[PDB]
Amino acid sequence: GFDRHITIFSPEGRLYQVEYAFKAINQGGLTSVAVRGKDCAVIVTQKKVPDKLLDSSTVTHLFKITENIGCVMTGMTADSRSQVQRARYEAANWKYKYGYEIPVDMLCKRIADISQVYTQNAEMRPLGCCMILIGIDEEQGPQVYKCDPAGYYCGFKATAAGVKQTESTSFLEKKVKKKFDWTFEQTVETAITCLSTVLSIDFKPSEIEVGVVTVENPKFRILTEAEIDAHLVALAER
Amino acid sequence: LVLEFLRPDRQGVTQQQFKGALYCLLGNHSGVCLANLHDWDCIVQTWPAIVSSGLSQAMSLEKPSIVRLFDDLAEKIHRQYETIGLDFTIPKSCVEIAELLQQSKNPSINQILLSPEKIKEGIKRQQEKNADALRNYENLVDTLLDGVEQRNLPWKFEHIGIGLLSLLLRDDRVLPLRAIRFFVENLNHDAIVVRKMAISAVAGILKQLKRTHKKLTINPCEISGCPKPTQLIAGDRPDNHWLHYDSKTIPRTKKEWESSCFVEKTHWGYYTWPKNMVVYAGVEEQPKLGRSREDMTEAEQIIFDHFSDPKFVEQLITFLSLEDRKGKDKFNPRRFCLFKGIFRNFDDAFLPVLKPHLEHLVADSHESTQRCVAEIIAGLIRGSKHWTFEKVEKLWELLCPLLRTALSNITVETYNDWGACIATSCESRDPRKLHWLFELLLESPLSGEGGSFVDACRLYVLQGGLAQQEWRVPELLHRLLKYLEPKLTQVYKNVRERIGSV
Amino acid sequence: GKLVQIEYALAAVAGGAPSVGIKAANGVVLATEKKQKSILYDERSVHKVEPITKHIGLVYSGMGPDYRVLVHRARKLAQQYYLVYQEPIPTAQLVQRVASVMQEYTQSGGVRPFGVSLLICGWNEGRPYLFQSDPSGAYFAWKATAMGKNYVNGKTFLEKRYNEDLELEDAIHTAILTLKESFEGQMTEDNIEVGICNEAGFRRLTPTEVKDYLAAI
Amino acid sequence: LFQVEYAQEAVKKGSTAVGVRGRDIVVLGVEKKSVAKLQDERTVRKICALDDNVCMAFAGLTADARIVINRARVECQSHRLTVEDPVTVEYITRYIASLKQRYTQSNGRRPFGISALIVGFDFDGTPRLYQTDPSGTYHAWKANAIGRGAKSVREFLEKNYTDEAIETDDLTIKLVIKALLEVVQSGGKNIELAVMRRDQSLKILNPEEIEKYVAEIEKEKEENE
Amino acid sequence: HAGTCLGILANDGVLLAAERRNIHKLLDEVFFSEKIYKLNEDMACSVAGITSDANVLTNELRLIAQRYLLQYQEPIPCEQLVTALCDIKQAYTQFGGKRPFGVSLLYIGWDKHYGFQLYQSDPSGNYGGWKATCIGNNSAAAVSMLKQDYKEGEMTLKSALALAIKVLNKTMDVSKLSAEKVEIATLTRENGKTVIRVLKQKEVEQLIKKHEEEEAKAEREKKEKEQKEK
Ligand SMILES: O=P(O)(O)O[C@H]1[C@@H](OP(=O)(O)O)[C@@H](OP(=O)(O)O)[C@@H](OP(=O)(O)O)[C@@H](OP(=O)(O)O)[C@H]1OP(=O)(O)O
Repeated sequence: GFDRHITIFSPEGRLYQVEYAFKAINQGGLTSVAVRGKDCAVIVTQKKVPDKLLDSSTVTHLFKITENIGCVMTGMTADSRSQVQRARYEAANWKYKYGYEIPVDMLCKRIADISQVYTQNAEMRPLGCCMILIGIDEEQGPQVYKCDPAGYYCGFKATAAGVKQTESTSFLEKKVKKKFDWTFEQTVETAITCLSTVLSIDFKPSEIEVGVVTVENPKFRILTEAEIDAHLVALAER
Repeated sequence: LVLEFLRPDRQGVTQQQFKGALYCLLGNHSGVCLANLHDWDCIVQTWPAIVSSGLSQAMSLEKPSIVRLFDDLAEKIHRQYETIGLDFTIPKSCVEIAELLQQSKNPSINQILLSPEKIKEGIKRQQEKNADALRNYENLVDTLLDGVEQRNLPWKFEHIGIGLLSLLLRDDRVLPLRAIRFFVENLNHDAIVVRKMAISAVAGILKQLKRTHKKLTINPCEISGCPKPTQLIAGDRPDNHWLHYDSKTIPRTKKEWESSCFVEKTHWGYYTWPKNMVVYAGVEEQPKLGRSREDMTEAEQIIFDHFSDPKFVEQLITFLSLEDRKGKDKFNPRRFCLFKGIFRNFDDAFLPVLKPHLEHLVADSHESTQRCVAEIIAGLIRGSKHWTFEKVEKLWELLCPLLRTALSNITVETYNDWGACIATSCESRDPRKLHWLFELLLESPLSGEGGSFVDACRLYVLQGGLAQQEWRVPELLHRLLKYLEPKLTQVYKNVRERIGSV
Repeated sequence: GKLVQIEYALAAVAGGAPSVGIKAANGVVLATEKKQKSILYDERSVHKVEPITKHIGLVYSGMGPDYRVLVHRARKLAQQYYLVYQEPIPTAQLVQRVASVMQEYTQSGGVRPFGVSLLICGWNEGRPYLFQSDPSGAYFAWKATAMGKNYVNGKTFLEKRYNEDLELEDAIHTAILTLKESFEGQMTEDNIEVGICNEAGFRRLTPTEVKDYLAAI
Repeated sequence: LFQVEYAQEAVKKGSTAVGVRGRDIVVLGVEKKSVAKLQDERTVRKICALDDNVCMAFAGLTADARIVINRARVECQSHRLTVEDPVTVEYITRYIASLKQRYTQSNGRRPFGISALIVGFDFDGTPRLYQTDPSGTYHAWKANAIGRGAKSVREFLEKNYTDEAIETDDLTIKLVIKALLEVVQSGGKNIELAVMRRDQSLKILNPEEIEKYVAEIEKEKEENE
Repeated sequence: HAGTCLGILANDGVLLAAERRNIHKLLDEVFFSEKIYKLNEDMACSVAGITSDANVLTNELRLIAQRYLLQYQEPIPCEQLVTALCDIKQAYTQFGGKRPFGVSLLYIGWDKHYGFQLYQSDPSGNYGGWKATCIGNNSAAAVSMLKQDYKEGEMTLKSALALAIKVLNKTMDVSKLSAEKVEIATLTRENGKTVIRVLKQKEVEQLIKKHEEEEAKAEREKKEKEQKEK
């Protein structure tokens, strides 16, 4: 029937190819956790360098869409780079056309709208990637937003993507239900504890990559291995 | 309880309850319909209720679903209807086997033999049940007739009721006289759908009112004078010669017509003679034709009065003449059955009333007018089988001119209908009896006065008649071969194809 | 097959979250269920009920990304009419234009039909208007309609509750009741999104306003 | 291939059209089928004027004929605009055949599905009759027939066509009527006849006029008997 | 066969009468205008289809008439308007990459060339001129009824309206004919202007009343005739 082969409706009313695209995000085997605190938003992803020959600097899943906006990409790497390039172009065009930096919510909608086109048209396959965008909104404070291959986008207090997303979301839900607004140290701790618990890795500083945006410093910053180590050592002594 | 929701008098029934009850009456695709239940007692309650649901007040025909449910209820009833008993007596031979089964040892429970009093009680109950079933059947016809005649009933419900009434034709009993009057009167109902339903019903009523014809056993060897050879020789033989059509053999006299055997069906005599061969009784023994209407039974009188009236026939002829589908219309053998029944039962009593209409219909070249006359002509010829020589001769003096004009006026639209009329008229008949028609179409089929195509159509109508009489016309086939042989090199393509087929 | 694809698109709408529209003498109310799957989701981030113009608003049951494409087109169509005629677009005119875009997707090949059914409320010439548009491109005018899961059950409930003369405040209460019938859990101001159309024009009721109506029920 | 055969079936079912080329008159006659009790016959034509000097009779799908006739009529005016001369009957037939060869879409029922008898007079004054086919083959005929009974009508025409038959305008009209009368049986009720004439506009004979010619042929047949 | 549309041509006028049906109670009467759309001053059309299908076809037909008016500043002749739409329908069916239009339309109009006219367009793109015709639900029964009662050249608008009420009563599934459930429009020439008037509900109600009383008189006569025969 070609219902499974291309993005057309099934008898049940479901598009299987989008569901297959979601399976692709897990195929990479990496998990990303993003948490929104009272004054900051943080992204942590597991980074695995399979070969000693590979240069460590080149392998990254955290990218800077704009000076104040950064993203984490989970899924096929080449598809991830394609979405990152599209987001960067959209952000520049918005500043040129409207004279102000694109809001994180608006950028997630633009990428999600491009994603819907792939679901509607048979010739183009959906991209098997998840984009989590973190930024500080001047009006509404720290913002975490996630885009899907289906073209759905939503704002999240905390969110996860990857092989352990279902397990990661469960750990995050318990912390969000209890506790209170978290300080920057607590928000970085929550993300690292969540990834550590699901993957049982006891991460050394090299294994995890951390990206942060704060109300005090809106610009996106990737923490250095020493800064990640300081968070890890504090977590160990607790 | 389900019928209460669809009762017209009941108030506060609601749209939902009425729709649900109709679904319960429709039943599952597989399972109990609940409206087509075999017992008469169940059918008598359900069928009138569905017809009278039109006046319910909880019925909205405007909603499409309600109309779909009513159409489905009628369709399911029509497809799954089976005739329901009316007599259930068991033969004595069966009871004798049953008595032995009761008196069988091994897997046996000791039981007293049925008392003579008990056996009598069973006969009384069965007789009461069969009488009760007949009472219900007459009531169902009467109650359905009351429903269709309701002052303010939606048209769809009247159509559903007339279809249910059509299902009640019995074949073991004549229809109640009131119903016979309704169907003959509704022959000219304004709706074509009701008119077609009436045509089918009245043809069935005519078979019910038919009077049986006596038959005489005959010895084929004695009439032929041949020895009747023991070996199963097949094909033309000395014993089968009388059946063959010969110009000298054709009776052409009152005395000769009575003397001739007139076998009828083509199959008889070709392979072997039947152990008992029946040729029909003499005219005196056969039921008297030309009754005065005082003699005719009340049911026959109802059909006679309507058909005899000039106005009723004029309306029926106009309704029959009207086109229904352009280029999809055909002979409609049900119309032929109605005319054949009328002519066979009434012996050309209505022939004078129909005569002015037949002449006008033949003259008109319209495809519809020609089709209507063709059905009447085929029925008139087929209905003439048991008519006396004086009556048959009169029919042919009127028919020979009308057929000649019709064949002359044959056209692409009406050629097939005329072929059907000749084939239906010829089928199941003795060739010698139909000599007038055989001479009429064989005189000059390729005259060329009409032109090409008309000649091919005239050859085609003749071919259909010759095909129906198989092996019983050794001559005529020879005469056609002689006529065709000179014209074989002088014909156009349309005629050539027809000559090849013949 | 294009017709089969339309039937399949209708199935996706039926599987979609329940949405209810009620038209009353002074206003039209559009109500939808927005149950966030997890405590993690931010309720205020995304809105199911969206304004097309000052006097026109729309709600949907079905796929949300597909719904967004239609809302952008609908907002553009409203602006194009305003530029040419310098008057707010009649709601019936907008629904006809929105329907044409959905028909184009069904007719064309290599593109699936939209999987979203749209309920559009508008106020023009002092008369309330409520309309429903299908993936097929068909549009109907409804005094009350329910779309999404348990739409058939919701529509029958609407038949008993609806009165020809109703105030908008009463209409809001019945619309919430229709959603309550098919709501799996407790209904809260965050869980349900409600939009009202009046002489003032389409507005999305603030969560504080929704809380007051929920308390009354 | 299959499409061309399907088009040929449609033309075979079409109303018979017979045309004769005469010294001063080209005659086109088409049988007129009955329509319906409540229908109006004005819409059904089957004989169309492509231009002042050219007339066409068609057997085949009515809808496809309308498109071909409109395109041909626009071409006749375009030819007159470009060259200033009336279209030759051969030129219009060649254009219609080319249009039949390509419907302008790949596949998409490329054969138009109408067989056309095109009759008219050249600027020189030469009478011309041509036949167009769904295949796109176009031929010139002294007399020809298309539609139901065409093969039988052609054989009658082959025997009947003679110098004596085309000697006078009335005789040429009678020859067309006699050939049509074989395929279609009636008087003037089922026959439509158009006479182009020479250097004169196409004239469609009124029902009374066709009946008078039909009456004369019957009288001649009675005298022959 | 979405809804029954019946057109009758009479010596003084043409009328299009169309069924108005409510599938659901909650559906509004905004589309109660139904058929008799008004292509131009002299022409009107009825569509046997859903309202969405009718709007695309009616808008294209109005555009064709207006384009004629811009070029010639005179109203489009009725046959030309029907032929132009039929060509678009034929092209969609003829070309492989298109789907044929599924709506059959009935057209009533007055032109200087042929006077009052009624036309029918099939989804195929073929059109016919009809003295009287029906499209939509139960079309077959209506066409049979029209042939039986139509008198060619003797019909008057009043006789045509009465035939329409009689044929609609026995073909429409209304159960009881009501002014709300039937819409009738009349095209007539007054002075030098063609006037298209949708009959008012009070006027339509009067026609239903006249039909009902006439039916009662016939029923009373039938009972009296049976009594006389007895
Ligand atoms: O002998 P019956 O059972 O009463 O019926 C026979 C016979 O029917 P069978 O050959 O089947 O017994 C004929 O043939 P059918 O065409 O009915 O098969 C005949 O019909 P034709 O008039 O067409 O020859 C006619 O039946 P009917 O006249 O009722 O149609 C005739 O019955 P009769 O003995 O009453 O003539």
